Amino acid sequence: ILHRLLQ
Amino acid sequence: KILHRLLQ
Amino acid sequence: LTADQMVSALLDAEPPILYSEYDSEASMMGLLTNLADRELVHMINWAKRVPGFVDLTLHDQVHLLECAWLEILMIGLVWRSMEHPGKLLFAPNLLLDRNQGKGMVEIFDMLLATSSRFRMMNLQGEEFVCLKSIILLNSGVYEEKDHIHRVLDKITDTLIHLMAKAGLTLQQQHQRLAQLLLILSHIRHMSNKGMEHLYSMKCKLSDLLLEMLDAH
Amino acid sequence: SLALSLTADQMVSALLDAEPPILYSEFSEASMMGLLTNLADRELVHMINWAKRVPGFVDLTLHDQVHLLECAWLEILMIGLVWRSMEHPGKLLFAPNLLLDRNQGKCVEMVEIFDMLLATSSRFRMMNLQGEEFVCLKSIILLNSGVYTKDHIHRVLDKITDTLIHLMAKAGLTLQQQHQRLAQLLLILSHIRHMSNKGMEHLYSMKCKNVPLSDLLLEMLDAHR
Ligand SMILES: Cc1ccccc1/N=C(\c1ccc(O)cc1)c1ccc(O)cc1O
Ligand SMILES: Cc1ccccc1/N=C(\c1ccc(O)cc1)c1ccc(O)cc1O
Repeated sequence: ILHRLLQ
Repeated sequence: KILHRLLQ
Repeated sequence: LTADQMVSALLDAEPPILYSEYDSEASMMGLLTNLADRELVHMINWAKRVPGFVDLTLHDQVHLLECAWLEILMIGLVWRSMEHPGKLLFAPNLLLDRNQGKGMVEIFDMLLATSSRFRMMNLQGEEFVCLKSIILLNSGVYEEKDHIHRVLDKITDTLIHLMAKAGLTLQQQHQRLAQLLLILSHIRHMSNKGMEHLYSMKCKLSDLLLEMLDAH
Repeated sequence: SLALSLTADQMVSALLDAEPPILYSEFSEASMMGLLTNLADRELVHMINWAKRVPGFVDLTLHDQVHLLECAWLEILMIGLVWRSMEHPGKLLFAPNLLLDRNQGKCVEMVEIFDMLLATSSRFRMMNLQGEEFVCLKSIILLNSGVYTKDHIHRVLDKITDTLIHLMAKAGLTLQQQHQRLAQLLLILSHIRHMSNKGMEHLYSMKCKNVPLSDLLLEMLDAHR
């Protein structure tokens, strides 16, 4: 999730 | 506690 | 980037104070989890506005946040709790004191102590946003990390630049600097202790928070 | 309080002269942890007497002295390790006769705490950390790690800050280079705190599974629970 939110 | 004795 | 340029960018990047759903141990802790889970979204879009952060890898950004997130929530908590002696303002509508701590009590007192330390020092907002950003960049720094070190040094220049303006002498700037940075050890401690408490709760949570936990 | 009426150079000398000696040791999981526990147990005795020689520490209550040591003991053991491991890149010099690589830590459920330690040592090496700065840092850990869990301690900490700067200005550091290096050194104390916390959990894990712990060593562990 954290990766997608950074993106 | 052992610390008490060691500290004195 | 000038020091004054530094402070403005950080000041303008600040996340909003979020509200709770207030009004047992399960209920209260349930509320803090709800709050933390929504704050995390703002934190993530806040980190992007932190100078240097966007210059890092996507993997590195993930690591830094996975390490520092609770530290950042906690220093946020302590800051907005400054003018509320003996209490913790988790949210404008969630103001709590020591005697509803309920395995929390030890963590509560530590947070309460950190806020007293801040108030004693008369911690300024400009200094706070500096500290918080240092936490994001420092807490997981241990290729080009050292661009992070260049930025860390910039933030340190900003802290000192701030202090010189408040009429602090050269000796007073060095001492205050150390005093602020030393507090970050405690915040590290509270965070670690906090993680442990949360690890006990998992084996009785937000899907994002769980992802943030197993990283530890 | 004599610690406040003390110059930077007199502070440095006082700390340098109080340095505990470097002890010697005596791999499976219990073998390695046996030697470390034994070693740590012996250093604690020297640590306690080192602390009584750290300026300002003697003015504190016995109860307070007990608290600071209980909080900082593993931090202090660890920054000691990291320091003497400097001249040995990729290595951990727990004792002169006990030099370990990361591969040895893998025989214990430990490698994560190894790497962090090795990383800290790389940082010190990269910064060219001096002995005078090391003894300052270590005393800072002693007085700071338990202070918020008391004005005397803050005034002694400030004095040590003055000393760290006085050293940097002596080594020819510019004004900007002085406060930048201070923050760099102090920020590493966050990591040592983290390593200590992660160390503690591993020791509580070891204590519930029964390497046998020293009663003094157990007394230190129970303080963090
Ligand atoms: C108080 C506490 C104890 C243990 C672990 C985290 C803790 N803190 C928390 C926290 C985090 C996650 C939880 O499930 C619940 C709470 C916290 C939440 C929001 C905020 O703005 C500041 C915070 O410190
Ligand atoms: C490496 C490590 C991992 C987990 C916990 C403590 C650890 N360190 C230890 C340690 C301490 C106590 C133990 O029972 C056993 C070991 C250690 C011992 C001596 C020393 O001079 C420095 C040290 O860091």
